[PDB]
Amino acid sequence: MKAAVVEQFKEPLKIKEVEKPTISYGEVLVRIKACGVCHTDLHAAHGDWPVKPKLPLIPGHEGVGIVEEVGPGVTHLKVGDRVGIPWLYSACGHCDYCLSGQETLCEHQKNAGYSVDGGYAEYCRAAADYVVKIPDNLSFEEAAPIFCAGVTTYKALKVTGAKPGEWVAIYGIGGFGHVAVQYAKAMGLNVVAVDIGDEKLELAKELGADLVVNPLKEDAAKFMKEKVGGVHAAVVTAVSKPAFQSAYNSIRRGGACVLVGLPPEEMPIPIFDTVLNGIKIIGSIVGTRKDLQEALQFAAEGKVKTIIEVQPLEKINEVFDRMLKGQINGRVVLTLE
Amino acid sequence: MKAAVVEQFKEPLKIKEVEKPTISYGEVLVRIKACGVCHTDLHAAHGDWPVKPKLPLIPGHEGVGIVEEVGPGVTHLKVGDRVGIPWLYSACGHCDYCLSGQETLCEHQKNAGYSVDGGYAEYCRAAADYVVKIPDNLSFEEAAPIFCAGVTTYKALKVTGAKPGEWVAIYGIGGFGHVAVQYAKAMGLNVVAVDIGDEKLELAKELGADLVVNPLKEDAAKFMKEKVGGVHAAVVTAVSKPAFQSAYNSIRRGGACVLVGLPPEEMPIPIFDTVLNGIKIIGSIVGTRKDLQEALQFAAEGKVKTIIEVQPLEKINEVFDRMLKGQINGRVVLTLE
Amino acid sequence: MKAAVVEQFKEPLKIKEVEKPTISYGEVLVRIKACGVCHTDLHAAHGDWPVKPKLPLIPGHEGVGIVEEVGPGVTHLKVGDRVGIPWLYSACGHCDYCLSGQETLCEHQKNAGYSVDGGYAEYCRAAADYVVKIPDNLSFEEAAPIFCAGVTTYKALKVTGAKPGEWVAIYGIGGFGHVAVQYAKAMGLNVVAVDIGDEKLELAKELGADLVVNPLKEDAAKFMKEKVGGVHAAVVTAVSKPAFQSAYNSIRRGGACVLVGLPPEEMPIPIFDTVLNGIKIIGSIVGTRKDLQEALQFAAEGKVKTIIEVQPLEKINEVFDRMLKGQINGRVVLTLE
Amino acid sequence: MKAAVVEQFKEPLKIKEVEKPTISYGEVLVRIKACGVCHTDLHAAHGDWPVKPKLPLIPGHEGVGIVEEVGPGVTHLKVGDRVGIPWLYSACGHCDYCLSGQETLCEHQKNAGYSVDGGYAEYCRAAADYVVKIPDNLSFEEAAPIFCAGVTTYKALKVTGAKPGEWVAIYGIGGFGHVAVQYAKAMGLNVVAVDIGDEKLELAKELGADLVVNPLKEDAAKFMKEKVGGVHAAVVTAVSKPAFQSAYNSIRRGGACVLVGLPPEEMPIPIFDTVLNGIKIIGSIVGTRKDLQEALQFAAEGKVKTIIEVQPLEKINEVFDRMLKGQINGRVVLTLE
Ligand SMILES: [Zn+2]
Ligand SMILES: [Zn+2]
Ligand SMILES: [Zn+2]
Ligand SMILES: [Zn+2]
Ligand SMILES: [Zn+2]
Ligand SMILES: [Zn+2]
Ligand SMILES: [Zn+2]
Ligand SMILES: [Zn+2]
Repeated sequence: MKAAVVEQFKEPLKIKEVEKPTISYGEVLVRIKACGVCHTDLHAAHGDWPVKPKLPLIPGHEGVGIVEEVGPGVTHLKVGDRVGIPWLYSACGHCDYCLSGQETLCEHQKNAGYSVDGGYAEYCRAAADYVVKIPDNLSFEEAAPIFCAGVTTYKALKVTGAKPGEWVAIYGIGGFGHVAVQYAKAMGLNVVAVDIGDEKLELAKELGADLVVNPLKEDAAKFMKEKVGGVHAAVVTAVSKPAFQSAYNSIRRGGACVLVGLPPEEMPIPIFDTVLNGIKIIGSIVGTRKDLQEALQFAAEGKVKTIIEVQPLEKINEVFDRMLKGQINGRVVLTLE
Repeated sequence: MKAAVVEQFKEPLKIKEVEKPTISYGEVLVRIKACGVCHTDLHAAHGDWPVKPKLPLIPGHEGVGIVEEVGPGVTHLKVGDRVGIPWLYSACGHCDYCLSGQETLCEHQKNAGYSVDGGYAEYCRAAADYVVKIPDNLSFEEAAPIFCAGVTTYKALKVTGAKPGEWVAIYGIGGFGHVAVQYAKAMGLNVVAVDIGDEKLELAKELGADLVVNPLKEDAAKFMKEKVGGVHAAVVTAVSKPAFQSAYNSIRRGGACVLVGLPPEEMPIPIFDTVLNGIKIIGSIVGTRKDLQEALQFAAEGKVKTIIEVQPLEKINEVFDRMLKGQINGRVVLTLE
Repeated sequence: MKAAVVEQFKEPLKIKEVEKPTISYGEVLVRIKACGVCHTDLHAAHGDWPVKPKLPLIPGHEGVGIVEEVGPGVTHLKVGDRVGIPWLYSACGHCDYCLSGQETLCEHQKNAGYSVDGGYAEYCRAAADYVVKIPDNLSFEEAAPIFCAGVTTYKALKVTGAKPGEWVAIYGIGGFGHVAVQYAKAMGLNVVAVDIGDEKLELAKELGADLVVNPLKEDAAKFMKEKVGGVHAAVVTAVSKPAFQSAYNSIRRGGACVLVGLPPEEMPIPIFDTVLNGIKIIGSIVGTRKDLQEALQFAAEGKVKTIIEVQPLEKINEVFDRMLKGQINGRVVLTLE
Repeated sequence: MKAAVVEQFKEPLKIKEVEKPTISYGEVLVRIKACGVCHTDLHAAHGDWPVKPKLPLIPGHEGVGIVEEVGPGVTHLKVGDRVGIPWLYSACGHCDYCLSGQETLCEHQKNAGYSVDGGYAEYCRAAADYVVKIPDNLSFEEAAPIFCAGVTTYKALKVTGAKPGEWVAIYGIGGFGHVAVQYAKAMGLNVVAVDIGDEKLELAKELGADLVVNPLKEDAAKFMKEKVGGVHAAVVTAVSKPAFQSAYNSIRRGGACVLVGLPPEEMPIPIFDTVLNGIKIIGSIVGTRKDLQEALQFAAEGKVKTIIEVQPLEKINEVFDRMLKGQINGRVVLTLE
């Protein structure tokens, strides 16, 4: 089978033939139809995160395809089921986190396409209990990104705890923001899109966003004041010092600021105002199998559609390239068939 | 009527005769029997907060006493009712915050002994709807610190989400700290007291604290760890960057780190861990009229007692010196009879 | 001023001149532009409920209109503010219910057009803290059913716990039913409309409802099995024994069955299944001042429109006649100008 | 090995030597040290519940003992661990219920000592992922009842949603009731014990209960009114027509009635009053693995202790004799060593 191996950090990826994995108990082998690409893959190749991966490594925590074989004793999935292998490759199922509904946080979790081989290959071995069925009415192309940025974003929106009728501010109408907006709408919310790019605010608006501001150009929080009483919550999709300061100020008292990005730097946050106004700052990323079942169904119903550009496995290095100069419109799925 | 009065900032106050206030509609006239003192009264005195008070000012948002006359309109209180006047002097009662359970954040709120004359005097004019009744079984001197330290700490504990069985770390065993521990135990929780004085830790243990550490010499997070598996939550009662930092690291994944102090500067949270481990950082101060009633009732049942020292009004300045010098263990309550 | 007046029970009401009421401290005087009618106004008329009203009485708790004078004390309202007088005429605003978010349950509540004169007259005296403002963008005739049907149904939907994506069954597509469906949709929900008239089911479908059943020629519970896997919840808007048993059986395990009707008799629940499957049976009526504000805002944004028929005061008895005969489709709103 | 086999319904159980079971993948073999008996077991003998068991059957869903062998692939349990096999023998792990945290409700669940052999034998095959470790500081004797009576009751208490400070009424200080009281105390609550026998009301008070009342002698609901203000919730441990009516009436408006009984009959509830007071009626039984770990730990800390009478396997039929007569005080554990 063919794959895209990261042999050495920061080095271009090899598109070589590799040994096609074997499967023992409780596993499935999956023939990969597509696999979405996001910044996380790139950081895996560059090797520049506290915990770094084991080389060589096939990336892809957004791989989706067909269950080709089912190892001894797996019963809840049949050959030929349409299926996806999300970031949470496996978790213990036994610790407290797992028994709460926070398997996403399990200390002994293995991560797809980072600590084990993932979706940048023709085939992928997966943990049967931990793969998720893609519903019929939803294409492989479309589903792939629902596995990262869909759930990440959807779950974030559940986490804001904003309820139908209330207002969320989405910060950054890129690959997260652009799908956030649709989820927030499908979730009963009124949206404020916030972005430096006048064309992204245009997109967000076709996408359902109720109000746009461009935080240049004028004052974003003073506009959300202003206007809508200040938003109930904000989702930050490109967390940076000024992105956060904005979200923070625009949120009404008691509001939540949910941070979904993964930047290297430490913040800071005002303590006085946070205490005086009981502001909530919360990290969230990916989400539960159930979160994903739920996020996938919204897409399955037309309520959210991702802006994809298809590419083949071999153009991967060009796509990281591109990604690193920040020239990617939403998300890049890789075709394998 | 005599009062402690703030004439100029950073200047000794003047115990002196002033005008005994007149009452209008929905107001009551309270004869102060005792008033609590905390750092907040002092920051008023020094006038060093972003929104400074207007001089002259009688401080005290921890005053309790007897209702001497009802204003017209008020029908829910009678002459002789033992009552208190919280930091939350008044709220509009109509804004959205007021119709959630969030009067504490009302944009129109007035603050006792800050934006209006408070409890450092023989009498106080108060908004009837906003006074909280003291249970019969609890004395004036005991009740008074429950009006700030009690509610603030109790509320903080509720906001943590922590359920009977779970673990909290209380950071700093001072005025808030030592009452925080008692509320924690009364609420089903298991407690790790954390402080730099081994004396405070000894006091914590007396108050029910399950486990102590001091933090210089190890290392709280890792003790805590090691050990209870990391606490479900932390309440930080004196926020220095090192306290908040340890608080942050001791908290297990999914955990809530409730901030309760009001220091001037900003403190930096590491975005990457905050997102990855689903951390919550939350500000909280004081509480609802109902929060307070609940806070008060635990004390009535003898499940939390404050460490009070009683000084007469005339000694207020002497007490601010010992405050600046950091010498007050527990809480000082002013007497007025 | 003129009014429809209940002089003796079960007798036709007399349209006649009466005293235009005078206002004291904290009240306002509203000039009624329109007032909704519901079964509850008729149960007052017939005096057949456990706690009967004192005669003579002006019914109507869906009265909306212009504020014509502000009582002394009231500061949050001005003359010409378009306002409504909900069933919750007033509460003590001090008890525990009132300081949760449960004013709806206050032991001292007074009810509009039941314990005190209400909306069936040119003027009405109301408790200022308790009138709810009507959005600018919404007319009197539309607003008025939102003051009973809207909140009761919207709240009811919230109380079910059902989150965006999940399924509810709205049982009975009448005055409540047809507004329930619209709220349900605006709230992110998927809706199974259930009624005996195939006509109502067509109406439901126009209103946004995803699936209908009759039951009553199919099995409804089994339809819902089947289908959607059983609904997360049911709001039962006309509680007859059969509707309840059907509702109860259609709900999936863990489910909530929210009751909203007020029939005289008792309905039996199967203790053994209720425990085994963790079912919840919950009563809900009307809602908070804040509940209504939210209910009202959905209508302002055009997401729920009530089907109204307008009649002048003089035609009231003709409308109670059509009410008993069960002929009123949707809601009737009385005009007074 | 020897077991207590239900060969024919209602017929006395045969203590007979039977085939020691074998274990495959994902399973464990357990040597039973003890096994609690309760009403459920008896209803498996008598065969008188909607879904009846397959015969022969070895009852016991409170069996606790030692992991004698681990089947291929299990990794969390190790040979020699102390362990228990609760009512929920197994569930699918993949349906919605399972992924909410409602495995208790899974349509595909097997039940121990009912739909498969459980604890009334010397040995018991079990689903590795579904057994729970008994904490070290807790005897097999003490733990056995925590596996059914403990959780059912602990969980019930979480479900009431009552919080530290509030009041719950435990109805029936028998087998469940007597441990409920301790749990509610441990959970921060204030308890009202309600029982016909002064016997039990004395026991309850030793066990921590704040107030008692015999529904003889006098009005239970009016006493609770009265007094405490009406309880926030009631757990009903012996559901009967008049028990339930009492709990119902004593609950304050907004309160919850958690039913924990398994009586054969239907049971009227008032609809009018339920709606008007937003009352909640909720079935609950057993609970999650995590619910059970938590319930076990309270006992481990000496916060709840079960009143046990030990008996060997042979007197099992003597125990059902007394039980059907209702002369058992607390719970009967069977010894197997
Ligand atoms: Zn990704
Ligand atoms: Zn785990
Ligand atoms: Zn204070
Ligand atoms: Zn306000
Ligand atoms: Zn009505
Ligand atoms: Zn009240
Ligand atoms: Zn049992
Ligand atoms: Zn299941």
